[PDB]
Amino acid sequence: EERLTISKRELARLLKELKKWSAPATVLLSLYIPPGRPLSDVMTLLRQEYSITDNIKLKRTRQAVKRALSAAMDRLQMLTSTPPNGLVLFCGEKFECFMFSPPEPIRVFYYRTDKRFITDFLEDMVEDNNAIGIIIVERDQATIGLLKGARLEVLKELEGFVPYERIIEQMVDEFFKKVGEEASNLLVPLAEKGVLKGVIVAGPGLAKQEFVEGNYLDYRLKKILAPELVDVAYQGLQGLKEAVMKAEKVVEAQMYRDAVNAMEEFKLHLAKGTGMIVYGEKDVEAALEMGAVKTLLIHESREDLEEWVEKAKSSGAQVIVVPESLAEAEWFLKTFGGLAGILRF
Repeated sequence: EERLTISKRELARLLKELKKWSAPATVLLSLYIPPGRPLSDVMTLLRQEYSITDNIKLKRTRQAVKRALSAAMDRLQMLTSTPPNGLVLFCGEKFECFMFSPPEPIRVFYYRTDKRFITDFLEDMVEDNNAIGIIIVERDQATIGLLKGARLEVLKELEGFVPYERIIEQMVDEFFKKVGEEASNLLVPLAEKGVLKGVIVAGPGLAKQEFVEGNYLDYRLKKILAPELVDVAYQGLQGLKEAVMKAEKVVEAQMYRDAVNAMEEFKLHLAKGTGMIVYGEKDVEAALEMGAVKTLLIHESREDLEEWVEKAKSSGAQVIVVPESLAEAEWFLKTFGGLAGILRF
């Protein structure tokens, strides 16, 4: 029935709580059913899986799976045919059987028992297609990173040995192929899912130009290379940040630059005893009340996060959510309880 369908807005809410689920043994059921797939087929498959469970030497575990399997069968015998976007079920133990139709049509049947729910397919359509890949390249060292909204992370770091120029050239060549392969394995699936919109290549000196001109980078990634190479001095998280801040022509990076610029502006006011900031709940409240706040900075680990968002909607304040991964995030949370405002007066 079409009544089972939920939006991307509800899917994500649910996702935050599905992601919470865990178990010692592989006893949490995940089940995705495409529209093309008759429920009688699924029913036979679950029934087979049910007989197979006797193979589980281990009382509690064996029981656990049977119970979840039965719950899913119960659920399916409530329906006549799969909804138009398919069905997904998660069941297990505190026992529950989540069942719904996703905003997006699923196409690949999937069944699994694990120590957690498999949310894979669902996160991909709850997910803004706004990811940027970043490759920092040096002759003998590299960093591969990923930016989504304000979240920046290191995916992989690599090193090579590189002490006439012939042997050394060949050595650098080998390292660039390793970097190229590593980057491609990490980024190409993202690009294929449509999630990856671009790739920044950065680094000190000439190596990044050499890297880009050669065959190292898969053509799917080459296609969406940001036009301009970015000069950056460092590797690791630090170099990734620098490349993102300096890639001013990439639009998908603005949300991150906004968060960083806001944090720096906030700190500059602090450092210069300017009085152009507010902190402490009572103060932030009163500042908001008279429309005195231009930007509200809120650490994402605050439980009252959304309340301050509402309050900032009206009060006419821009909200910057500070991710836990932001460099100053922990300092911000420790010294200001993860709540502060920059004032317009």
